[PDB]
Amino acid sequence: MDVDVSTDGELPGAAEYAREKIGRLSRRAHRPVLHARVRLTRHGDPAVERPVIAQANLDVNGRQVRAQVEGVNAREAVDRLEARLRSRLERIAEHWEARRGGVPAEAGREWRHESEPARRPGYFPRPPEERRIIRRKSFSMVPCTVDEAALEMEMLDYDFHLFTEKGTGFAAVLYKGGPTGYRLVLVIPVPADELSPFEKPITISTHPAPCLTQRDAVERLGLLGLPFLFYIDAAEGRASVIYRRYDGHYGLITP
RNA sequence: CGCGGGUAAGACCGCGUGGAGGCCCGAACCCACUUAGGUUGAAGACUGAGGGGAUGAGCUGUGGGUAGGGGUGAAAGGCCAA
RNA sequence: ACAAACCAGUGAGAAGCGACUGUUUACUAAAAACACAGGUCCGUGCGAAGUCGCAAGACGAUGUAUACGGACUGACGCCUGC
RNA sequence: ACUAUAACCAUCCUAAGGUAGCGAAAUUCCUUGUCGGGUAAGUUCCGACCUGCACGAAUGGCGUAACGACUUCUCAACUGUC
RNA sequence: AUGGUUUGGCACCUCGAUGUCGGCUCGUCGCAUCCUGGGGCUGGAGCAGGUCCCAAGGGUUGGGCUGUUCGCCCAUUAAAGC
RNA sequence: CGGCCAACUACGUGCCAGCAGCCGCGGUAAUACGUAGGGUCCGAGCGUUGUCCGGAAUUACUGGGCGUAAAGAGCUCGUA
RNA sequence: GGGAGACUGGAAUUCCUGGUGUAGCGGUGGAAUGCGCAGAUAUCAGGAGGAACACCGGUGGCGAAGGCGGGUCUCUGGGCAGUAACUGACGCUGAGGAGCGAAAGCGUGGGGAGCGAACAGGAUUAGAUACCCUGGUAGUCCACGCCGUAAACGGUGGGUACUAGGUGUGGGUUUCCUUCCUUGGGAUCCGUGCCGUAGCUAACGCAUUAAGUACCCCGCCUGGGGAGUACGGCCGCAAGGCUAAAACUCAAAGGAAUUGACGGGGGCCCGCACAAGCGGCGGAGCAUGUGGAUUAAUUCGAUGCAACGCGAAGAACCUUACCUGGGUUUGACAUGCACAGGACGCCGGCAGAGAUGUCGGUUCCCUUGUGGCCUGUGUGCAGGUGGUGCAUGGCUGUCGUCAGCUCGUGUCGUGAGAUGUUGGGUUAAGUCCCGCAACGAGCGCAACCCUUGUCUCAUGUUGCCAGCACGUUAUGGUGGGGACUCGUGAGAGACUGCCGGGGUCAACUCGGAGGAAGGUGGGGAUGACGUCAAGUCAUCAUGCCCCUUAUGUCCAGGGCUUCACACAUGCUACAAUGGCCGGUACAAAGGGCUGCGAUGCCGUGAGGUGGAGCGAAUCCUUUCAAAGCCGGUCUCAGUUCGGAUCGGGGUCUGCAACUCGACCCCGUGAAGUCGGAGUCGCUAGUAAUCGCAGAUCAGCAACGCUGCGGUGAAUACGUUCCCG
RNA sequence: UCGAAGGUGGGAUCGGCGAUUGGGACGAAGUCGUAACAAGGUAGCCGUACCGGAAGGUGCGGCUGGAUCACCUCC
Repeated sequence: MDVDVSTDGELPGAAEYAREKIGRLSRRAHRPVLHARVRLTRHGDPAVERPVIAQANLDVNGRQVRAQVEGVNAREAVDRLEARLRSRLERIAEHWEARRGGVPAEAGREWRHESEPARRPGYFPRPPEERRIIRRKSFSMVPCTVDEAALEMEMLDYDFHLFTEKGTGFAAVLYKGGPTGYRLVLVIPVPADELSPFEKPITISTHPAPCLTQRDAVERLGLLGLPFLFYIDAAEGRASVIYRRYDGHYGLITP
């Protein structure tokens, strides 16, 4: 490390002492230092109790660390400047050991500015305690085609819709298939040829709607995280679509 | 163990009965620490003064067992007929 | 001169070693050496492990892991690091 | 920040580099180490320093009441040891 | 240049045996003299020394520490000889 | 003779010499240092030191307190 | 869930055994030690063992306190309510004393799944005896005993009586709604919380569960350290516990609350702050400034933003304040008190580097009292870029053109202080609206000013020329003309003015029409209270101190330009989006009298001669430019790039270009191949790039500064990170 | 007989010195670190135990005299 000292007036021996005292702080800086300068001045007025003024500037990897002290002589000023610079460099570290106690920790305990925001679902929580099923629509079970079902979707502003298919005579549910288009799920999977003709670009889910109970359906919805579950009820034997409502209850659509 | 004091009861504290201990002093008995004598000796390991243990891991009597590259050894290369 | 003869503890302070009573080179060494009560580790599930025996057989033990054998250390106190 | 040492740092090597405790000691050659006590005079003794040639934790480390025909130093009495 | 009083060198001397240091007791000899005795010069004023010649008749202490010889110390003494 | 605490200016000096009961004054322009004027309090006296009481309700009987300033025993039973 | 004892239940962790089964598992902010490939992790079945008891489960219950919940049984303590049968003050407190007393720790004997001091490695770090990771001994567990400490806290000793209430919740008795289901409600006793009177307190706060009003008893305190320490004593196996000083030292240590400041606290916002981009710096040569070194001197000031092409808008001499040397002293220059005068003053010669000295010619007008000049003699005095910007004024920077900073009266608090200035919304804004113990006001914001973008009226010279004539190439050049520009006077025009929609029908906001311009149109001038003892005693002034035969003053020469290095700001480049040559088209602004200076002529070219015309809308700076466009050539090379350095020859200014000017000509032809860590500027006529002009100026170090125009981009998803 | 003084002996108690050695107070500027105060960058403190050049670290139990928890849609 190389230091330049720009003294002023009569300060014999201050330059060497300041150089050798400040150059020892290179190991303290955790990043390479560049062009570290020091300046010594003396107050002309004898009325000042601490006439000597010392200033130091270091460029630690682009970060400017500067300090300034007053003293009665060159030696005291240089020593105080060294202590001040050491404290500043300690507060500057920014390496992991010095930035590990401020990084957000745990999952829910403690909150910080950069702590990860809580993931909130669209629905009101309404935990399993008194969740209940307080919405049961049975809008339409008149047979429809894919295009007619899509239009019945669109003006209802509902992502999924349960109807009964024209060609099959079976219950089916359409939903937005994402970027792939739309997706159709039937109680028993059938190919497109048996399905009534359509013009919208859709795809058919190959899996069949399984048979399961109400509590099992709620458990599957909870452990599978889908926006809804389409299934054949075990007791009823017919189609059913459960979705988490906008109040936290489950919306069971039945024929 | 008993009596008394003490306490709610004790703990505990005094006074007695008791006779424990590889306990103390010290004869027989068993050892052998010091010194002097002896050193062609009274004696092929003793004597005179002192000395240690002396109810025990004690001493001793009679009978018996372990045998040589083996015995036995509170361990010294000790003893196993000077 | 009155424990008149014989008989019959010298005492105190400190340090080292070994806790202590004991044992040891019969015949130049009795000690700080051996042993000891206590501690730890290892082996042994039962004619055990170990030992004496070519084998039978025997001790271990007429015992059974709170028992037996081997090794080191040596009361007791504070400990026993890598 | 006088001088001194070095709380501290760097480096090589190892499996690890001796912690507690003690130290001119039954270990220390230099050595009759240096200081204090004891004596008129103390190479022995006691207390301390640590520079441990070459202490050190069950080949145990440091202490310890009681005990010792063990070793060393001092005192009082006592005496033909003188 | 002397000496064989110091450590040495050789190994002629003894392994069918010549005690190895100090201390005690008892000596004898040399002088390269510590005191006493006789002188010289003094950088000897006297005192007292310094130093050097002659001189071996006599004398040349008791203790502390250490096994000590050696050595240091304590009191003396005419001196505390080699 | 800065404020407590009556009584201010000039010169000399400059973190020195020094002052001081406390707070605190000496850093070329000090009403706090030294000297001069001026002033004030006392006056055959004036100040300093030493000791006791008061102010000190600062051992609180008159006349104090204990949540956070010092202060409720860790909690009960019970002898005088 | 008060305590003790005994028996016993399930989930889960660990380990073992046996199947299926592969190549990873585990761990972190990221990894590595570690485990596994000899079969791990995962999954199933079985077995062994230890500890703790999910849900119930809470500011809910019990207990004197510590503390106490898997289930069942046995033994046992306390409390509450009602009846009031019973005894009849037997009550309260309690020095010492005894007992209980979390966790950790100690002793003996067991047990040991998980966790885990100590201890190992792994990781982070400049260093990690730590935080994080992999293992892991005591211990945590049981039995019998020790110790006797805790933030053992409600930091609040025990008993009693009284002093507004409101509302949760636990337990028990009873009256009335009455279904009598129902926290129905009421009354009452005993607990346990929250809010709030009076009252108390320094305040925070307590407030029927007192920290209120009083009575009885006990414990404890007398400033902070030294110190709950030493000595002595008691207890303890030990760790240690209890009782418990002094010397010395400090002038404070403390409790509550207020205003700031700060935070690796939170929330809401801004800014080329970041993000997306474009061009750079840091690498090379040169110009400039600074540090350091050097020197006789390298004059002085300026040290992050906010010093470092700054004071310096012009250092050869002068400047100049520094050095060497030479002179000078009422002085280089002012003004007053005096004595003598007619000269001061000039002009030539000589000596000197010059200052200066000397020589030669010239000599006052008033008016009699003297005045103007200087001489010397003097005497007051001048003169200091000598010190102190921590004594100052004035001037300036900066936070920051950010939106904030205060005051009057009122109100609250003992007081510092608080409200207003906070809250919701909105804005570029403390801008505004709605609320509000506040009502108003001031400096700040905005507006009023300049420029710029459109139009109207006025306006024609030196400015335009559209329609008419003359023109000679040479063109508004010339007569003429207001028509279009332009020049400069007045005015209009943007005001959410209008419409539609959000909006508390409020501020304000989104879109649309119109217009040249739409929402402070674009850019300026303007910088609140103050901060940083910021800068300036060197623009100037100035209190105090200092020099005064000198730190004043005159002159010559030199220095400020020195250079083994370091930092900063810029310029030129490293080339083909280019170099060179030829042709050719478009600006704005500004300057000019002892200055701009043309035509012509002479030089290759700086330049020389010469002087037309101009105090300038006229003449000159050329009619003005360069990038640009067209044509030719070069062909990816240290080159036809780059220009440094050096040799020679000249011009101009200046008394004088050696130290130390610029430019011109010939030759010479270095580094340099797009530049590490890091870092800067910029949101549109902007960055980038090209040229022109001005100040200072005899000449220039100008590549610097201040302006003018030419050509003219990319990107902005959005505030997580950096700075303010 | 009692009896002052004196002699002998073992203890008590109060002080002084003491080689070496422990801690305390203060000292602008020395060396090594960042422990605490803003969540002080690992919340702090109390009792206890172990470890470490040093502040300190960790284990068990306890206390708040510890900071923050945006947004939060149903109603």
